[PDB]
Amino acid sequence: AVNIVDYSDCFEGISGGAIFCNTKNKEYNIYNKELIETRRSPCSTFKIVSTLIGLEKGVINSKESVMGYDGTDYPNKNWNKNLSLEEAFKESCVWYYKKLINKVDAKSVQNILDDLKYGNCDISEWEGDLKNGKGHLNGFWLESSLQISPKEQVQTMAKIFEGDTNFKKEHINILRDIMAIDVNDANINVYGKTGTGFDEKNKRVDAWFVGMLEREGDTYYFAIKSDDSNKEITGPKVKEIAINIIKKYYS
Repeated sequence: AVNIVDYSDCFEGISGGAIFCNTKNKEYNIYNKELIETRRSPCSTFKIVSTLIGLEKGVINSKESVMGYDGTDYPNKNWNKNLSLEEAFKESCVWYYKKLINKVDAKSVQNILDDLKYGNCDISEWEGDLKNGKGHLNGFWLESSLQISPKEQVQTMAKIFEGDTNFKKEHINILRDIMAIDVNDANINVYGKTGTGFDEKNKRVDAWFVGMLEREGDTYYFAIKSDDSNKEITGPKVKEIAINIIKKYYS
């Protein structure tokens, strides 16, 4: 079932959409249906799935796991260390996740994405958007071949966290741990991942916050997405919007 809602009062004039799905019923609450059905690059929200792939394949094993930092200099101080999975996820550290995924064969990734119904499941540009000049800081999930709609993101999150995929429960629990966020409200549990990209062809941001809300035995899977022309709109900004929606409409 689809219920059209209006969350514009939480978007602060930023263009976008939101979708929330409750496990109990079959209700999707949808703000901006056209946008919620449009596939876009997941950007760093793909780290939700790449973490699970790495765990399943044994590239990493726990929230402490490391990827063998080699000393390469980066502008973000927190990337210049042998950071753990938990830290790499929270920092959105591209080198860690590029190295992780490059230890996994493409057929294994293809089959996992197919089974998750992860959007277009298109990994045909493995090295990513090389025209941007960033070299190895690139991949199929970053403004490249792989695209997924906000609705598909919510459907994928629900399958993962309701225990309906092939991934091990222990691995799902690691993801829950590293996705947990502080929202200054002890009576809900919010989990998610930001994503920040720019679609150069259409001159619009791909700014995401995707995750899950737990409130008194109810669970909602959500995806908030901006497509604003304002290049200053980032994943963290959309996360603020998501929290305002949760506080106003999901309390």
